Amino acid sequence: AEELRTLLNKSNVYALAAGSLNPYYKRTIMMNEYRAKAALKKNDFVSMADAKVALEKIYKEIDEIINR
Amino acid sequence: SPMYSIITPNILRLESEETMVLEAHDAQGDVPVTVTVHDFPGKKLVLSSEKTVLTPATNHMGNVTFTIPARNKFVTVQATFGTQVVEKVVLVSLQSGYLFIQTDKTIYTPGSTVLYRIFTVNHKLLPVGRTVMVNIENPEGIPVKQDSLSSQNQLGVLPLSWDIPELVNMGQWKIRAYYENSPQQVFSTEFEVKEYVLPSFEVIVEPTEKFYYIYNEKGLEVTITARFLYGKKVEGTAFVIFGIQDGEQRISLPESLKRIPIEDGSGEVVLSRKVLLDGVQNPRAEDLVGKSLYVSATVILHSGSDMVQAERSGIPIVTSPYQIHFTKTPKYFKPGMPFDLMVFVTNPDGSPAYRVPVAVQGEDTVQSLTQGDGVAKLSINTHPSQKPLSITVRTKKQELSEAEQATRTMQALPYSTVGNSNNYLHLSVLRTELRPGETLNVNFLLRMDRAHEAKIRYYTYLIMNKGRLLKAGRQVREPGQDLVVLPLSITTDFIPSFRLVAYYTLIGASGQREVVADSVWVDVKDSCVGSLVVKSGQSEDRQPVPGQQMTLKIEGDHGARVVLVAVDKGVFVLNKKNKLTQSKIWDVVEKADIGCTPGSGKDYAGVFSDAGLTFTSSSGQQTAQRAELQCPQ
Amino acid sequence: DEDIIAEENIVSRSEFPESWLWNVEDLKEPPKNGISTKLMNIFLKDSITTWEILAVSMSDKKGICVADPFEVTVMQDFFIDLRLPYSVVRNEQVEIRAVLYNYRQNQELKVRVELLHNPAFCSLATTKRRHQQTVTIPPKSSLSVPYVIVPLKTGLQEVEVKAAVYHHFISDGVRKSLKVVPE
Amino acid sequence: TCNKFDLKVTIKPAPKNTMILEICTRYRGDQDATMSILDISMMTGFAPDTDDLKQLANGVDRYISKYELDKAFSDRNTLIIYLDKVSHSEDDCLAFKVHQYFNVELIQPGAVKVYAYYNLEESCTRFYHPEKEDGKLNKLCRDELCRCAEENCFIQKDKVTLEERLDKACEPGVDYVYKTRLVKVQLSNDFDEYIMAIEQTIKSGSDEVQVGQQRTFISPIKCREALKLEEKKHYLMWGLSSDFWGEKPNLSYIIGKDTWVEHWPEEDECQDEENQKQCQDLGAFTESMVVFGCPN
Repeated sequence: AEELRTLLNKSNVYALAAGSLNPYYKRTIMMNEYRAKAALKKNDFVSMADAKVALEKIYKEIDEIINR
Repeated sequence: SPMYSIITPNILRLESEETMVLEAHDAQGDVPVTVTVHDFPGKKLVLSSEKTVLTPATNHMGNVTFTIPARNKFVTVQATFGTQVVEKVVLVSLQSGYLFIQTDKTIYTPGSTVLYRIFTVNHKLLPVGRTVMVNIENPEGIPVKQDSLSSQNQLGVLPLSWDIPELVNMGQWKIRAYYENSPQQVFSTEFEVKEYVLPSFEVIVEPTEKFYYIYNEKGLEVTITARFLYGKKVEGTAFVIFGIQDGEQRISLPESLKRIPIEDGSGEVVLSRKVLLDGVQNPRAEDLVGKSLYVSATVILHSGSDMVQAERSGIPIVTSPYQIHFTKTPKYFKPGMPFDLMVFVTNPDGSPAYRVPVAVQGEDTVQSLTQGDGVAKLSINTHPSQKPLSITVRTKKQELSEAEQATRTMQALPYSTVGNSNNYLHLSVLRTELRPGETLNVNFLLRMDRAHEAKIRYYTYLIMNKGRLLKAGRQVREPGQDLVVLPLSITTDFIPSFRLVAYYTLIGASGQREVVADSVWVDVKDSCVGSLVVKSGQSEDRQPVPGQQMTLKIEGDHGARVVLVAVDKGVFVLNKKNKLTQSKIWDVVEKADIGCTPGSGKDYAGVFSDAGLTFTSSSGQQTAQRAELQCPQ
Repeated sequence: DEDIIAEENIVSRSEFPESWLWNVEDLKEPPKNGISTKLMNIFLKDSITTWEILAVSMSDKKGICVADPFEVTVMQDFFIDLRLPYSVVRNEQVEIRAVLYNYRQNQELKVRVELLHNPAFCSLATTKRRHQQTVTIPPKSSLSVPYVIVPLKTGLQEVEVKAAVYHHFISDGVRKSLKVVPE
Repeated sequence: TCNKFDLKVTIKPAPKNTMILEICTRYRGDQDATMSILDISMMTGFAPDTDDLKQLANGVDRYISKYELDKAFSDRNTLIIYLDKVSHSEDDCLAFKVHQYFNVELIQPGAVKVYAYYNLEESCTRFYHPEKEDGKLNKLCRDELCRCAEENCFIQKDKVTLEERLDKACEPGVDYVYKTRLVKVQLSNDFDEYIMAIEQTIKSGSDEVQVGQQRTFISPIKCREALKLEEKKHYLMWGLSSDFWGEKPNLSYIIGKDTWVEHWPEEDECQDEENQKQCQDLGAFTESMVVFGCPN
């Protein structure tokens, strides 16, 4: 959907914060930016939903970690 | 005649609560006791306090816990009952408690940092504030660093470290630690320094039996297991050679060396009976019994990229699958009074064997089955004999053969009575495993002539635990009752084992004062007092990943300080020695018992000393004086 | 290349302790049946192995208690094992193996693996030309990629290989260090 | 050092590409060794002649797990030959052919390693390559120090224009540009040494070298065919600051993967109607660099 492309946007904001944090995080985003980008460029429903969930999730974990 | 009697441990500890057990026998109404511990010899009054009164409401039985501050040192205890004053001289020990040391790993590289903790605790395992010396000895025994640190307000835990210089002696280092006050009592862990790199997988060799039977012609059959430290099964090729050890001498059996593939993480190999004998070739097979075997496996991944060596050692050569042990059975029997044997049946490696029937010589029915802890209890009867008792227990495992059964012999001497009064006491309890929370029936059996049995209206029982007096009470008894039963409740306070010793006293023979006593050692199922689980707190889900956050759940005792550490399981492929374990602890704790005999003694005075107690009376009956710091041997 | 992860984007794994989590927690946690329960948030080290966690408690009421180990296995469908030796001799040419593991159940992998450039080493990687093979790896199976190199200067010198798989957006890289020691 | 096992590895072509990989590791002891092994690795792109594997596979004191013998070209870049025993008298020898399927330029030397199973320490590693000496790549070692010399060499010998020159010569790394004379030439086993006088200092970075001072440039002997530098002629070159060898001002220079080579015709040579174009480009390069400097 579009709702994904919206999330992608936040990726730069999140990766910026995720630099205090284990390499894992700033690396999950990478992994899922390439996925988002390339799925949005095929309109595959499965690959986009997949990625939409991956972002939502990793951002949330990043949220939680940062709040503490 | 009132008799006043005074009981305390054989050995008294400094800066810790000991208990004195005060008694008034054949006495009327209130009696005031003032108890006192002075230096030896002379007068200093290392502790005056502690005063109490015995009442017919408490049948004249009393505590009073005292604390002694703080060549071999001795104190003089001295309790005054009214005017009559009883005094005994007890041995003292500067040993504050225990030390346990933890190293983050078992093995280290030059130029890394050894992380180690030191736990400071008293003789009852609780944390303590003290001053300790620590020493890192090199492998040739040279102290090469020492910190003198105090664990006051440290809450039992002393974190330390030491960086190994890049330039240093390879081999087994030691960390030796002792209390400032008890420099003779030292504590040690080891750790290997070595040049190495963590392998990527582990290799496991187990014989299909934890021993070799010298007439089993199939030989010694082995399985070799390989598997990357992350789960997945290993594909490769493996070299396994055997060898014989006796006792620190090893002899390889080159003719035994085999190369076998490892497929789906497994290969198989055998040391034919043939090659073993042709290999050592001592005149006869039976020569090898008592010697041990080893399998040495070396596994090469197919890439050639990684390789790993590994060993199972000390597989005993045996004529029998078992061994019998009277180390838990008292060596003194009471003529005319049943003699209980705790037969301890182990496997060849050392583990307890379970469900193993054992019987005495002939027997000829009898028989009883070994329990979980590898203990079964046979009871035979004794006569009016004073000659030594020589019992022999053979295992009666079906499916075996007279050849293969184990055997063993032991001997008890009779308990000597006061001028041959043929008065005795016999404690029996049920042999089954004991957990805290359960309750234990302690059978009090009494032997004496009906002409005098009625004078015995009570027994006194003292529970010994970790070398301190833990509980003492009175077990009543109505004339005619030969057997009475005190239902003892087992709490965590009892771990990891306790001795129960009990005594009745009367005037008898010719208006003669007689103390008659027995004792018995009972094993509690070893475990933590509190608890400590470390589980995943990541409710649900699947594997975690490099770098990821992970949640841990810690379940343990309130307000307890917990210290962690995490180790690459590859470290353990290289060295699995010298790891810290609740078991290694309790074992330390048992090896510090002031009690020496599994129960009973040569006479009343023995029963006490052997169990770790001292006994003293206004009449003069009492234990010998213990002046030795350890048990005899 | 077409449809893979760009080398510059791959942040290598680097933190491979033999031990860690050398921490200290009190259990003041409002108890609940003489049983207190803490939760603890740790960040796993990039090693792909099985951590064995050991806890030891100390209560002035209950004494000392050593727990049973708690194992934790840390894994990835796809990853590099960069098997270096403990040490090497300055100016001696040695080979190292970069072992590639593909753990997907039935789903091979087209992977490009690269030995990064170090001026502290001499390899077919120079400041302008890369050293990438492109290999295909069967499912549940591993691949060994050798690398000849020569240490130039002594000290604690570091080797790095990365790798990504095509069409999939999996990626991984390892940066271990070893000891260069004089002739 | 190969203390316990004498090892000789030989790569010669065959009688797609394919060649003969041979060897022989003698045991330096008084008797024969325990089952021993070779961790064999391949020049990039080669895979064993599966057939030649089985001739090895059934042999006496020879085995390759039916695991490896079976992988084939596919992706079998490792394989282990289990030689039951070993010699100390002469040398257990064996060989086999490799076909580097999928020809691809700039290959890697194979590293054959042998050890007695029970001891990874007492082992060894010898390399090989179709065109390299005993498998060692090309390095330049002057005493305790060293560097890499297995790249390509001097800058590329598609046109060679004038906009193109003013570019490169103003990228960051570039720390000098000189017009020079090749004074003396000293050659030796490892590194040649072209001592050159600096005739005019076009750009000037860290080196505080004047015009005429004379500095010293080095090069691996495997870099002479393609350099053909000639005493007494003139030259314009430039290099990176990362090509400085030594400590002032007895740093020599390195002709390297990013060092520029160009022959500056004499002053009266600028006349040939085939020379002029290079004689005007360069003057129209000298003139820009000296006036304007570099953009950034």
